[PDB]
Amino acid sequence: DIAGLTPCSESKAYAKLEKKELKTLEKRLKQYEADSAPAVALKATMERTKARFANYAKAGLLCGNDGLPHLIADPGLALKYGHAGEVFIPTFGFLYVAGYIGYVGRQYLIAVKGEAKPTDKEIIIDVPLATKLAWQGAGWPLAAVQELQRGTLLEKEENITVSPR
Amino acid sequence: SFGLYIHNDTMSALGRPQDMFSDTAIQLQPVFAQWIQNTHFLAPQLTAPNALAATSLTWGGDLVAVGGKVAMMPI
Amino acid sequence: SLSIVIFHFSWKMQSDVWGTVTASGVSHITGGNFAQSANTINGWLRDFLWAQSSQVIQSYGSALSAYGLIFLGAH
Amino acid sequence: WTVPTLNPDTPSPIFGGSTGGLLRKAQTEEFYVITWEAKKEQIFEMPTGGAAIMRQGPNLLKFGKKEQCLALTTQLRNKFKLTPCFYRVFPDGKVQYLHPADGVYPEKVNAGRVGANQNMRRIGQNVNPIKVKFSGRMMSPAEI
Amino acid sequence: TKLFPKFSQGLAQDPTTRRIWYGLAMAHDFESHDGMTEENLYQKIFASHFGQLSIIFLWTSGNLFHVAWQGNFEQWVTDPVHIRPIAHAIWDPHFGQPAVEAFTRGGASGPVNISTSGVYQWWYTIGMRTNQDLYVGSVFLALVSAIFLFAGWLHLQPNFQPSLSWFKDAESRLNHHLSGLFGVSSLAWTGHLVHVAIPESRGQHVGWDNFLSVLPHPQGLTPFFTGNWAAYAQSPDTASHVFGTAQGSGQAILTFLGGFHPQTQSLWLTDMAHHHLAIAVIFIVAGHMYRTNFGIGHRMQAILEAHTPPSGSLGAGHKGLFDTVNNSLHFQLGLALASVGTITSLVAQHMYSLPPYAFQAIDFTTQAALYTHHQYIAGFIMCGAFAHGAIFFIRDYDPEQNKGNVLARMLDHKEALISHLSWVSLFLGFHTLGLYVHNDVMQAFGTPEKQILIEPVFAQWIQAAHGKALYGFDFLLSSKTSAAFANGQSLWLPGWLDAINNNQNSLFLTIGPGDFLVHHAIALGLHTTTLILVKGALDARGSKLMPDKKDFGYSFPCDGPGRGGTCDISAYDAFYLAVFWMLNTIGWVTFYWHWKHLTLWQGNVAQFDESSTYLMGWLRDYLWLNSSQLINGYNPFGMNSLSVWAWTFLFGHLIYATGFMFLISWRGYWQELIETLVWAHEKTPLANLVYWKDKPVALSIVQARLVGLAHFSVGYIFTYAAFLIASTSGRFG
Amino acid sequence: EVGPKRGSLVKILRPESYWFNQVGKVVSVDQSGVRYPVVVRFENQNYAGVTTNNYALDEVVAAK
Amino acid sequence: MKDFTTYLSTAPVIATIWFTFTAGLLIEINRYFPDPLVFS
Amino acid sequence: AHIVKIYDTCIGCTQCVRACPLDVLEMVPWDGCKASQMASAPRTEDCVGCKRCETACPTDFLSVRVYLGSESTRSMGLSY
Ligand code: CLA
Ligand code: CLA
Ligand code: CLA
Ligand code: CLA
Ligand code: CLA
Ligand code: CLA
Ligand code: CLA
Ligand SMILES: CC1=C(/C=C/C(C)=C/C=C/C(C)=C/C=C/C=C(C)/C=C/C=C(C)/C=C/C2=C(C)CCCC2(C)C)C(C)(C)CCC1
Ligand code: SF4
Ligand code: SF4
Repeated sequence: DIAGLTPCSESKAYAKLEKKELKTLEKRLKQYEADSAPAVALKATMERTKARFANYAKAGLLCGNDGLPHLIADPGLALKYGHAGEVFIPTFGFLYVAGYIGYVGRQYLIAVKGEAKPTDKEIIIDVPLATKLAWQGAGWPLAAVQELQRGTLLEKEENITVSPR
Repeated sequence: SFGLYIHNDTMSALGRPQDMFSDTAIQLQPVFAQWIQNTHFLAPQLTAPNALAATSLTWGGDLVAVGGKVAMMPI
Repeated sequence: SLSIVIFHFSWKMQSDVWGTVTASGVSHITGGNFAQSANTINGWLRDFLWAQSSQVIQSYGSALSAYGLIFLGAH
Repeated sequence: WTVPTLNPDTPSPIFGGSTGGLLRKAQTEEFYVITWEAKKEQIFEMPTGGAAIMRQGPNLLKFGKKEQCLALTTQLRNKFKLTPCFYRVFPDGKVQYLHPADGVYPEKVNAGRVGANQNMRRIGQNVNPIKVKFSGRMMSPAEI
Repeated sequence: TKLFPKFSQGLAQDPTTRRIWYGLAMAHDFESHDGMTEENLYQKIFASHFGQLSIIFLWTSGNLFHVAWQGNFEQWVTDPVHIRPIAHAIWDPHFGQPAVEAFTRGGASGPVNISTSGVYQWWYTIGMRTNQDLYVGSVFLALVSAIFLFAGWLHLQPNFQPSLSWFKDAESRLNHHLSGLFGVSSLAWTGHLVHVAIPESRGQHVGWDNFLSVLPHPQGLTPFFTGNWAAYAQSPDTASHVFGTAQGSGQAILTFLGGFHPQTQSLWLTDMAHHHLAIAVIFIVAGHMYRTNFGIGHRMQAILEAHTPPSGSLGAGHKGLFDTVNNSLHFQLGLALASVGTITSLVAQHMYSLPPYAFQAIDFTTQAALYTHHQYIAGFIMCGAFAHGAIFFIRDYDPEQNKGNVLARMLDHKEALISHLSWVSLFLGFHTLGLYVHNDVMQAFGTPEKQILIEPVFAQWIQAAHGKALYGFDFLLSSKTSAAFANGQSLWLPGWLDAINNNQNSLFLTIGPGDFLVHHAIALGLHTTTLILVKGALDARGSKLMPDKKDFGYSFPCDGPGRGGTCDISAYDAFYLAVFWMLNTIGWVTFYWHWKHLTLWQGNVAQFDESSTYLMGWLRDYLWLNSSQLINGYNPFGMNSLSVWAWTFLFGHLIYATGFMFLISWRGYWQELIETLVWAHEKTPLANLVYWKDKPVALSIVQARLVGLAHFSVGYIFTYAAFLIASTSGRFG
Repeated sequence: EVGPKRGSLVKILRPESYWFNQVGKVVSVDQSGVRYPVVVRFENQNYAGVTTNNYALDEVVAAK
Repeated sequence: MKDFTTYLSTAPVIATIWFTFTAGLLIEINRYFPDPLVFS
Repeated sequence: AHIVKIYDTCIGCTQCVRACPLDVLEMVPWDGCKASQMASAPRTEDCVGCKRCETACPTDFLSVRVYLGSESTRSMGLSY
């Protein structure tokens, strides 16, 4: 398979790893009674463990010789072989949220610079104003492009202080 | 104080353990602290007649074991 | 200063006080190795730091694994 | 105004002494003498540590460096409203009056003073170091 | 006033212990000396370079002499696999009898040190076979050392001092150095390989006494003058050749086998002869490029003036840079250090993976020491390159003479450069550290399957392109139906493909998620070190905080507590900060190299593949596990030959920690303390009869930074050297 | 008469000034012929904590 | 009340509330969707 | 000795002179500023280089500048 890896569903090491993890919990479960709270907690952990190994194999992760899932980061390989949900799709999930936070903060900063005392709005947050901007940040990718195309995203060099050179 | 350790590290590295400051070599016994321990271990006999035992087992005497482990013993 | 004080206390108690008591006698946690090893810097690095750090660096996967994480976090 | 003359006979403030005073530098290189007139007996702090009592009238103290004399001058001027002066005394007996240089303290502009080390330009108008390279020693562009 | 130093009258009149310290520190900063002129500066540098050359050759003479006198080179050549090379003999009256016995090893009569420098493998590969060879070489290099020392004296004499214009003839020097110093030297080394080294590797002795009657090839120069150059590639050494003997030997002198010698597991001597012959031709031709007294060639100034993009994207382009570079010794030294610094790293990266010397690969300690040795030297050299780049901007740069060219335009967007370097460093730091910490938590909770393991597909793809069939990409040299595979299938691909698909050597080692994480750690180190060094250079002349910084020079304490406080504001201090990061970066690089080879050498690469994805794995399995033999070099029960490394290991920790004193506690505290000692001495009877000539003072602010860094750096290096050697040789010694 | 009007906005052109390329408000303009008659006040303090400085006539240009 | 709600709008208090909310959201997602390593 | 220079941006506020712990500076008549006085540095042989004067200067950039130079007993602040 990709880069000599093998699917985790077909990996002997992957299957062996699950047995060891469950075996460790089973050993601890012997010293407790069937209905006792420690027994219930240990079995709940065992159910989660079995579900975890079942889900990762179902998702089609590739496993190395160690039996551990390995992620695929090249967009071409990820999209060609159905690994887009490992790095590629998460990539755009992050950039949407990260830009959301950045864009909302930038809007608040610009909004309060027109006030009488801008610095007072940075240590005592204008929560009504902050809340309104938070909800409107869901469309930042559209808003950001329009500023880029309108020439208003960036400031002109003549207004930026620099040191002597 | 720290120089004595450096002396000991160097002698040990050079294979001259007989030249080290140690119990089996040049000795540096804390005789004053040893004397104080003996006095406190013998206090019940003479200088604390109404005390059954010494204040602490670190002075000397017999160890106390609880649950198969040492609670305290002479140091 | 206080780092050495507590290292002194930790090694001395393990070596010469704490231990298990059986018919054969008292077996201390580190087997009384303070007297002959604690007089060199290499003794402290080897017999105290390197040897006794085995527990913390091997705690991953156990209930003590939180101390392994904090050990690295504190470094 | 004229330069005062030091009077070595002047009594010194009541003080039991300390380990913070003069060293061998005073015997071989130079030391400093500060004198002032006190309106009343009063306790002040020695720059070398401890409390001393200034005698009513003339007072005289000796110090190891110029900053010590001026440190006591600042205390006396601001906390007691006095007007001290001090000298530099060389081992061979020569005395050099120092402060106030012309009888008027420097913070007050006085006529007859000639400007020194005054550049008729801004800092930003100094030349680049490459222009003073190989001038005979290490020198900044601010030295021209 | 005091005589010393003669070059600084300001220092000579300093009445404190400052003067002796600064007399030493400023001794080689010629530009700052009293009465220095530009022409005298160049002549002083020229003489100093002769001094360096004689020292280097004397140092090489000493190594040859001691191996011949006290080594076991003759015994080593009979069985290089099972004999440890001897560096020199030990004579230490402080040793006890057990130490005398412990260090008596390698067949020598008395105590000796084992060589880790690899000179045995190098000298053996080039034809040296007996102690007489080493002795003669030693005497020859001592003579060459004396000649260079004399030449340095000679060119200081009135009739032998070159003029300033001689030193500024760039075109002539480049021609001679490219064709003569690089080309002819490479051609001469080819002659040695063809006439001596290659015959010696085939069991034939060729020396000064008979080299004029021994044909390097059965057909002597007939193929060379008739164009039948393929006659020299016929009958190469067979796969069964025994190095140093005539068994299985060939007759070729110039080949392109392109792999490793099966026995020595190093490069073929006939490939190394053809390499230098081709390099010699390239460099000889390259040295006929620039104009001299013969009316042909290029003028370097003309080339630079011409390369200006028409669109104006680089402004004036390279106009004025000939004078800028030619008139600045610091611009030249910055370029030289950057070029040599990168070349040193290339030497490290290529020598371990393509071992040129016979039986180098199997000497694990030598392999580790050489890679670590040259990578640390590269790291220091790179810091110097940027240091002298910052010195250039202050002392030598002229804004008026560089108006609008590429150099002046770098200063115009320095904020853009620094802020983007800052972004890259932040991104790498947050996410590389984050992934390691995520994997440590997954390991701690007993769920290694939940850790984030990103396959290095981009690097594995490059390895496949080179012919590594493990990953299954199968293109270029990994695809048997590609034109690249077919075209080279008769020249070098068979040897190369055999070597690259053997997982028992260091040629393109297999890589995985553990290699992915550490490579991004290295990128973090390179970018952060560059950020500090670049910021230091570009702000060297001034900042918003200190607009007139260039008026204060390269190195100065600070600008005082005003304007918020200005500690470590000088460009010199930026370099001081950068060295810590250079040491950290090289430390990460060498830890990576060492651990990956230790597990390969032990036949268990899985330990690295599984432990390197989280940081407790590095702490537990690399450092803690491999310290056991080192720290037992001596103990209450005895000592062994690793006691010297055990002692040096702690020696390194001690110096390292002493450096923390100078870095953390600063001057004012100490100056007050020394004053009480001054008072005490003058008041003590029988001791105040003695007195100092230099008034004691605490070290200066700048001096503390340098001394503290020196202790930090020396302890850093010694600690690792002891660990590297002891953990490797103890395992494989 | 000389210099910008009081209360107007100006842009600083002195390269070594903390407020280079920034905008301040004119406080007063000395008419006595001093070297730096224009007094400017700024919203943001410099590293020393100062918010007012003196400039020459050619070191200030009307904002916008 | 105006002043008290002004106090609750200071940076440390807002940071406490916002990070308590953000942490709660991330913890509760992992409670109902345990051991997420990839997107499916 | 250290090098102290006064530049023509001085406003004659006298704060550098008041802050000097060594009495290196003084005020002299001038006509280039409204205060009609400029700072002067007549006695630089006594400057220790503390830079308290620079801390006290209100102008931007500074009007009084100290460049640390050769070290003597006076400039080093030694009392021995
Ligand atoms: C960060 C740099 C980087 C690197 C080193 C690679 C490397 C690779 N990519 Mg990837 N790729 C990247 C970024 C990168 N990619 C990005 C940012 C994108 C999104 C725009 C893609 C989109 C992409 C696609 C769509 C494909 C690859 C493919 C490949 C592999 C073979 C093609 C090749 O020669 O690529 C070398 C890379 C470069 C010279 C840089 C530009 C690469 C472009 C964007 C893709 C070229 C595709 C190529 C023409 C396909 C040929 C046919 C294929 C069957 C071999 C190779 C391992 C191919 C593959 O093997 O898919 C399974 C493939 O089909 N990549
Ligand atoms: C409005 C918030 C905001 C925005 C939009 C940006 C944007 C940027 N920053 Mg900056 N930054 C911010 C806040 C912000 N920053 C803060 C608070 C700090 C102090 C910790 C920094 C410290 C900082 C550094 C040190 C660097 C940047 C850099 C950058 C650039 C690259 C992105 C990056 O590296 O981010 C990294 C982001 C951080 C290090 C801090 C982010 C902290 C949070 C998430 C920001 C929002 C908090 C705020 C209170 C929200 C208000 C909401 C409102 C409704 C009340 C980019 C221009 C880099 C640069 O110059 O690249 C060229 C760079 O080197 N920033
Ligand atoms: C053919 C004539 C010639 C030759 C042979 C040289 C030779 C030299 N000149 Mg030059 N020079 C010449 C003409 C020549 N010059 C002319 C005409 C002028 C006037 C225009 C000058 C002006 C001049 C100056 C002003 C200076 C020199 C200097 C030098 C020395 C440089 C330092 C050194 O040792 O580098 C050694 C370099 C090499 C061996 C070349 C290879 C470098 C690579 C990168 C190393 C790696 C190769 C290989 C892998 C190494 C294997 C190692 C082994 C352990 C396995 C060198 C001896 C400098 C010096 O030191 O003077 C005392 C110096 O300051 N020259
Ligand atoms: C600089 C290196 C060098 C030197 C000094 C020598 C020297 C020698 N070689 Mg060797 N050789 C070398 C490189 C060298 N070789 C290389 C690179 C190869 C591989 C191609 C060989 C292959 C080789 C063979 C196969 C043979 C020799 C032979 C000889 C010997 C007789 C040559 C003769 O009769 O020439 C007479 C030829 C001429 C007078 C004309 C020479 C014309 C060329 C173009 C001169 C170029 C000079 C050059 C630019 C300057 C270099 C530096 C200078 C100080 C030498 C002689 C001792 C022969 C011998 O008998 O060895 C025992 C012999 O059979 N050599
Ligand atoms: C070809 C190489 C080269 C050359 C010719 C120069 C030349 C110069 N450099 Mg540069 N430099 C270089 C490489 C070079 N450098 C490198 C590699 C670095 C990075 C490390 C630097 C970093 C650097 C800085 C930061 C500075 C210079 C400066 C200078 C100048 C003065 C040097 C001086 O007086 O030193 C005097 C040297 C000493 C007093 C000895 C220093 C000893 C060090 C700290 C190591 C000590 C090791 C210790 C003794 C080991 C003990 C071991 C134990 C077991 C016993 C001079 C023009 C200075 C300058 O002002 O330039 C204008 C300056 O500030 N250089
Ligand atoms: C292990 C020690 C260490 C660490 C972690 C750092 C980290 C950093 N250094 Mg520093 N540095 C160190 C030692 C260290 N340095 C030493 C010994 C020196 C020599 C004096 C320097 C000298 C130095 C210089 C000169 C520079 C740096 C720079 C940097 C940054 C590099 C980019 C980066 O990693 O961004 C990512 C950031 C990090 C990895 C930092 C840790 C972030 C943590 C994990 C956040 C955790 C938050 C979490 C919610 C917990 C908060 C708890 C709290 C509220 C109680 C970063 C902030 C450069 C810089 O600023 O670049 C922009 C820079 O110029 N360092
Ligand atoms: C568990 C998941 C996780 C976590 C906790 C983090 C955490 C972090 N990431 Mg990371 N990241 C992740 C996953 C994660 N990342 C993944 C899966 C990817 C894809 C490979 C990335 C890619 C990524 C990038 C590219 C960057 C980070 C950055 C950051 C740091 C600052 C974020 C910030 O302040 O945003 C608040 C936002 C701001 C302060 C300003 C905006 C910053 C964003 C990143 C710009 C996005 C631009 C967007 C693509 C639009 C382009 C312009 C156009 C529309 C006009 C922070 C420590 C930033 C960093 O390290 O900066 C030094 C950064 O630049 N991350
Ligand atoms: C600051 C400064 C300075 C300094 C600088 C420095 C220090 C730098 C460095 C730099 C560096 C350090 C750089 C480097 C670079 C590199 C590169 C650029 C590379 C490239 C490469 C390539 C291109 C390759 C290719 C290839 C491959 C990859 C494979 C196959 C083959 C071939 C060849 C094709 C100076 C003095 C100037 C002065 C001014 C200022
Ligand atoms: S540096 Fe200090 S001593 Fe010198 S003039 Fe300024 S305030 Fe006075
Ligand atoms: S503090 Fe500055 S502006 Fe004021 S008198 Fe001194 S130099 Fe002039």
